[PDB]
Amino acid sequence: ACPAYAIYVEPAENDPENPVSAGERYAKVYEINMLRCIFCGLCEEACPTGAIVLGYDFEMADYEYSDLVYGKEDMLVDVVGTKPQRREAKRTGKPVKVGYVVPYVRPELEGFKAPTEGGK
Amino acid sequence: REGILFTTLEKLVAWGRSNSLWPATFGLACCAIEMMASTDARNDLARFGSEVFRASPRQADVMIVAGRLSKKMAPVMRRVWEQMPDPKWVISMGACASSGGMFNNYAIVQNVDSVVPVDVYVPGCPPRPEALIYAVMQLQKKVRGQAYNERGERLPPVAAWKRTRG
Amino acid sequence: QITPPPRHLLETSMEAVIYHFKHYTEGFHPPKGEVYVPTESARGELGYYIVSDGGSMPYRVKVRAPSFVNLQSLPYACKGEQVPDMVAIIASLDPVMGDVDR
Amino acid sequence: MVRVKVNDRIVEVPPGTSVMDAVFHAGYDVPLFCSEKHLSPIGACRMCLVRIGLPIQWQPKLAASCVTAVADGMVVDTLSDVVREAQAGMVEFTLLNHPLDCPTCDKGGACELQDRTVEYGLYEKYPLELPVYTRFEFTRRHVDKHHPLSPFVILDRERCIHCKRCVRYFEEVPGDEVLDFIERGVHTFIGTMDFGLPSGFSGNITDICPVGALLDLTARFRARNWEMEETPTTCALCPVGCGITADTRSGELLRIRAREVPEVNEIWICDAGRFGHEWADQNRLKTPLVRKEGRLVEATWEEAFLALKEGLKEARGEEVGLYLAHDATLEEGLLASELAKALKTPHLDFQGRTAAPASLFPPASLEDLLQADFALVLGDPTEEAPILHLRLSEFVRDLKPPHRYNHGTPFADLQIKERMPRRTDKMALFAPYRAPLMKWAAIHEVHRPGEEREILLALLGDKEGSEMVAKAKEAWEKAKNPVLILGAGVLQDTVAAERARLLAERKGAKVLAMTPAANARGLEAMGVLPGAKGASWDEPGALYAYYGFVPPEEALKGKRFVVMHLSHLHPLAERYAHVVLPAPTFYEKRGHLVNLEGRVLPLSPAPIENGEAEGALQVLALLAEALGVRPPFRLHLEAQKALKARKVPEAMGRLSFRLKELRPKERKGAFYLRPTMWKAHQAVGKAQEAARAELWAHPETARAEALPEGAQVAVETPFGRVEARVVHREDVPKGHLYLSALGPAAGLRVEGRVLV
Amino acid sequence: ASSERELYEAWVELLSWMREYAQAKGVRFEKEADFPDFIYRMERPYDLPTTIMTASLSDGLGEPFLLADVSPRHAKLKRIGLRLPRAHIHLHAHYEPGKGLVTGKIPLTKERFFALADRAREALAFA
Amino acid sequence: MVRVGMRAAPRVSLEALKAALGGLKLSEAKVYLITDWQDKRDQARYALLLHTGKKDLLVPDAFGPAFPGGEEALSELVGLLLAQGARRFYEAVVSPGEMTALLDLPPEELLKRVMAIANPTDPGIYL
Amino acid sequence: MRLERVLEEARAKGYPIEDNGLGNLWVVLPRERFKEEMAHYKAMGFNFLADIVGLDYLTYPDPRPERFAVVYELVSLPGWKDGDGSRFFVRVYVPEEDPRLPTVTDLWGSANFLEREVYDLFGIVFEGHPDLRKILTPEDLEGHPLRKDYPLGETPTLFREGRYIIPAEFRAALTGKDPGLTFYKGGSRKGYRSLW
Ligand code: SF4
Ligand code: SF4
Ligand code: SF4
Ligand code: SF4
Ligand code: SF4
Ligand code: FES
Repeated sequence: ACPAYAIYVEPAENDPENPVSAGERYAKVYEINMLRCIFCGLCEEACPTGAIVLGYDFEMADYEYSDLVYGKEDMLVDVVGTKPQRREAKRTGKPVKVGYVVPYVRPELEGFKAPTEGGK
Repeated sequence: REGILFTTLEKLVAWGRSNSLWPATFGLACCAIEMMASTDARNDLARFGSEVFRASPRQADVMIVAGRLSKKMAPVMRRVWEQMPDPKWVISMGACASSGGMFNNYAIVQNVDSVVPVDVYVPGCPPRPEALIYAVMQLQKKVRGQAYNERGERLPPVAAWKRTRG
Repeated sequence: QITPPPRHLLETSMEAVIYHFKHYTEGFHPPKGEVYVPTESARGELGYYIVSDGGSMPYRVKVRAPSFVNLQSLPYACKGEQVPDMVAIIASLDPVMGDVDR
Repeated sequence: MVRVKVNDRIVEVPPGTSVMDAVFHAGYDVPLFCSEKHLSPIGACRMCLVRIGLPIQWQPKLAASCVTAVADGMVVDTLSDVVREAQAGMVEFTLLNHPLDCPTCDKGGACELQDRTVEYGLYEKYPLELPVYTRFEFTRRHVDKHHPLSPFVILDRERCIHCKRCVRYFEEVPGDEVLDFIERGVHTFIGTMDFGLPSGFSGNITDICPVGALLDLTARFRARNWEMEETPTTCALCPVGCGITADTRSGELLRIRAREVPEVNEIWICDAGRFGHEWADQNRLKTPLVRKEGRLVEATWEEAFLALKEGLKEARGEEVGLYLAHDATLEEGLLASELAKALKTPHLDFQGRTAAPASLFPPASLEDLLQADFALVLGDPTEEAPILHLRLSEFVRDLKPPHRYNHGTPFADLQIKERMPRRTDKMALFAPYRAPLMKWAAIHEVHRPGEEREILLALLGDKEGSEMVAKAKEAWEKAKNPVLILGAGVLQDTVAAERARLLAERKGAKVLAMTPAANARGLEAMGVLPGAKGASWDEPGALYAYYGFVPPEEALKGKRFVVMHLSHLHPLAERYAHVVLPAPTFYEKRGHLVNLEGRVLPLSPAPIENGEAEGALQVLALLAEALGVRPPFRLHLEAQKALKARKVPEAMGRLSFRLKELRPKERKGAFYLRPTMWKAHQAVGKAQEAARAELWAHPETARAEALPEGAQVAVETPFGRVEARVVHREDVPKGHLYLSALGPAAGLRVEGRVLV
Repeated sequence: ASSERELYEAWVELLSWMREYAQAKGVRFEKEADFPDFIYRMERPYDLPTTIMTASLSDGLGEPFLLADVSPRHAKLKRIGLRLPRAHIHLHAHYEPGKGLVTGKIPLTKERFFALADRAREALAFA
Repeated sequence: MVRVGMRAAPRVSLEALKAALGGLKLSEAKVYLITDWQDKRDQARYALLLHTGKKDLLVPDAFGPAFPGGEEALSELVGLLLAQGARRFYEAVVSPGEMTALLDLPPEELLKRVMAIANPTDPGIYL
Repeated sequence: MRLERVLEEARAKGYPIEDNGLGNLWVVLPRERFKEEMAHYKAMGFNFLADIVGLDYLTYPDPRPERFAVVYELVSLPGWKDGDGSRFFVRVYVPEEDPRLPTVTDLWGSANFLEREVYDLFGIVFEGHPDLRKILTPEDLEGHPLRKDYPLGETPTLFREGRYIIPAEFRAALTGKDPGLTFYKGGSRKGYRSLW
């Protein structure tokens, strides 16, 4: 359903002993070219498990084309920040600071870490 | 002479070129309005040093490719890029410029790095104005010589120094 | 056929999965025919001449670009006006070249 | 012809036409689960229901248009509101118990159920009233999931909608009843006690199952059907060259499937052709190597051609060998022949060349086979020309070619009833063992190697054979238009092929020559055969040689320069070859080939990662320039022109060419090289143990030679050293050991010895 | 009512029982099928303790000899069902409070399940 | 349209291209440097399609640093085209599976495809 | 109102009238009668020329008379001197190897740019044009983009390690002639229309 064709999915079979997905199938390779991505929302609208869902960060400018293909482990909910942000946190020793604030995060973003209305 | 040959002097001139980025307006497409909104009275690219806006190419260093670079505009932009002073930087704004965007066809250059040396790439459609400020900050610390890629490499201050232009 | 299934019953019905999958991969196939509807844009009369061939993708989509036909009035309008006024007389027309070149 | 009306249209149609087929022929449509092309229709899915008027006199209840014949001037209504109501109802019944696995279903978009459902379901019931998809709110059917029935096939018993396609196929098309239901009612599920899937045509059900129950295990979890890059081409493993479709994505070969071309194969592929693709993309040579310091090192093309120039600077035209591979396109053979005209050398040949050329005989059309009277077979089609078996399943059941409608192959051919009897009298088979086809050919005598020629003599009538041979003689006489089918033993045994030619001329009858090489008849037609000296593809005669395969190890020894054009690297090459270069597989080449029926079939290139390879065309163009002789071919277009000039017809066009010359060679008979469907180089992944080598012996011969029922015995042949699992078999004659020849060395008899 | 929970809870226990048998006799146990209303829940809540709906005890050849299923979170007439393949043997277990898990009116004891599975191992499995 | 050179032979293809080129005036000719993998020019391979308008010239994937010493040949090549008056340089990006078959298509299909898909390129990136 | 009079004028002239149940009218004129008829159409008061849309019917599943079809859109402004509001279309087929059509420049100057676009997008040369200069596509571009035999010119999308996509071999959606991934397309996916 990607009208820009920026999503590539190499699949694989869950390992029952240490499964990764909820069914019998998971995404071994999930790479998205942010330079191709036009930010439609059709990926979210088609995802039947709510796995791929658009986030909020916009501070994603980087210098090299081949570095702007964000990978799975660069978009998992576990992570805090964008690629240049993480790289600056490494080469700087300074933690990640997000440059946005939102009134709240949607339910579809369960787990998505963000500044929420000032409760913290 | 190229802003080099003293450890303090190159830091100084790099500082100056970094914060004194004088944009050269090259609006192409719908990226252009979200570019201008980075100057409206909610969010202005008018603080870092980019208040004034010399449309002339003979007087501005940053060329913001804001929109799809159609092919009939490519050679013209070519000379426009060569009609910039040598201390010049080239940012590729939007998906259509950085990548082919969704317009994967006969009409559009699928990456503007083909014709012009790109300094900074910025995804988005349209890139939020604050993302454009983030891109110029990226370029800022690049021309200061404070920028590293995913492979660990420091990037040169001024892209378009490394091309045998002709 | 026209609207994808509601997101909540994806875990209840097979038919839900079938329609969701097909619609988001193939889409739907409208009948063979040509169509047009006009609207008023901030730049005048607009419309789409859409030719559908019974496939999941339209056969052709032509846009009646209001600024495209509207621009023909520039040599006439700015004829005899001043050189500076050639700018306002363009701005008075409100052109959007994403519309014109198209 | 008979008049039919579909809802607004009038169609002329031959009588035996199914109502469903005539409906499609009028351009209309109807869901379809029960019936299938070339399969015996039975109203089971009850999906094909239409309205029929037979005067306006509508039938009392809806007639099954898939299995209801047509009458002259019959009215058919497929658009009545009641019709679509019933079709949607049947679709809902069918979808009732599916497991909700579409997202993880590797059949993806190509699920007939999905498309017919999205077509006919949910009739607009009579506003913006809230629609409900499903009414059944109970618990669905759950059974065992993703059960591998075989190293090639996966079975998900839940998704099955209990059609009959797989069991009907297995009963009708191969004649191997290795799959059927277990229980009845709603609890019905598929099972077997024959687990290995013995039939060598098992894989085709993989395509037929309109659901994702039966899938191709080797392509499991690689991509969705629409994501795969589809390139239709032809499989050049064996000379029947079925039409195939190669699915590749991201530079590696994902899955191979059958492509319909009723001229040769209808919708079928053998298990070896369809599942034997793992070796294409797994490990292959991507850099040209050079032997410089007693070892092989990756080299530039410039340095490779420089070494070629220098090693062949004083290379004389009577010592250069030109030896091509058995899957060589017409273009390559034509270039090599033209070059040997220029480069005067008596020894050129190709890998699967027969001592007796197959070009001797008139090609037989398989549809002419269906119209044929009798089939006199010597050799085992299942191994030599596999899909013939399936074509034979059409022949022996008295089936005959359908009428060709506007939509091609008919959906429901009434000519095919279920559980059709297979005749024992319509063909006569003679094989060195009890051939699996001996089920349907009662006339059978198990002979031994080097006995064929005598059977052919006896059938000719000059001497008296066994009872079976005299019966085959008689039936051949009574046959008005029989077809003669020759195996690999005869085609490599000069005199037997001569006698077969005599029989098939004296009685007007076509011939099917099961060449061990695929494009052999094209190379012969394009002129690839040795001359006076005669160093053939197995003979170590030449002093400089070009090799496109693995020759006998003794063939290399003695030569001054040897150049091999391979795709993978063989130890025979890193120890005997001077220059090795990458060669693309048949999957990734482009050209035409010649079937064993004279029909040329295209190879389109596959988008597989071949590396830095260059086609054998370019290799020979590069090799002749080092010799002074300017090659005439480098590109494909000039090859097409020179082909058409050489009088080879268009694709699918049959090429008429006969040949009169025999080059016989003694056969040192101690071991037999059994013709094998599986090819040696396919032993990768799931074909590792399936395409294993075998050594078959009579139990008495086993006990005498001390060969246990399960030992992995290594054996030495001029063709290399191969170890093989041992099989005891009661039909192999005493004193003989049938070694499974997993290469295109079929039908050959060679010496050898058993290592410990 | 809410007994569903304990049912699913007891369902887990059944699976527990199953696993024990597999570990004793050295037979492969395989997680056959998980809950759809748990895979396809995107933002929706999921209250069930486990994600697994159908499982089986398979022989060496992969053909199961004992199959077990439980009704989903949203289906009507919630139950647990048991089946012997090839044997036309079907059981309908409920859970009655206070008494326990019942085959009709007969409580389902762990040892009963063990005897059924052992009979299955001896009889149906090919290898 | 002619085809000169061979795959992966930068020097042979280059010298043959010098000889066959001669004093051809390229004032309105078009040069298409077809390659794969838009970004990574560090290991890129390049083929050339020269459309003069009156006759065309093909050189397969034999230029670029992906071949040993291919960049020096490509440098001489672009300098040569620039000397003869070329102004319009183009790069077409095709899939590796395309590049090889593309040189076997009829002149009309190959030439139409390439002229349709071309991206204007700054020749400076190849010097 | 003048539309009804166009109907009563043309129907007697043997011009077929194509209509879908949506409220849009097509009047097919042959090549010759086209020019004088539409001169009369302006004389009938058809001030406003909205669209000139070019069509390539090559890849249409059912065949058509000719490959190219050019459609003009004639309207009458409701708020001017005599405002009816009649808007309708005139279709004229144009041969593949004879892309001739006289211009309506003499009647409307609006077709100045519009027709040029069709000469850009299609091989149609409009006779009687003031200046047929290529409008949209680059000057050095060879051919006419919108005709189906002209490639769209797609370029693959790129990823990390050799993994790519060629969209035209990637697209799952089916056009009219693509039978689909099953043996065929029937039912809803051979055309679907709800009944209000
Ligand atoms: S928003 Fe989603 S569907 Fe759209 S371009 Fe991005 S990844 Fe593709
Ligand atoms: S990236 Fe989006 S906003 Fe920018 S030019 Fe392209 S379509 Fe317009
Ligand atoms: S397994 Fe597939 S082909 Fe066989 S009966 Fe079931 S649905 Fe039909
Ligand atoms: S077999 Fe068909 S209906 Fe069933 S899960 Fe697969 S695609 Fe869906
Ligand atoms: S029968 Fe022969 S040509 Fe057909 S798929 Fe098998 S090996 Fe290939
Ligand atoms: S019942 Fe299966 S189609 Fe006739």
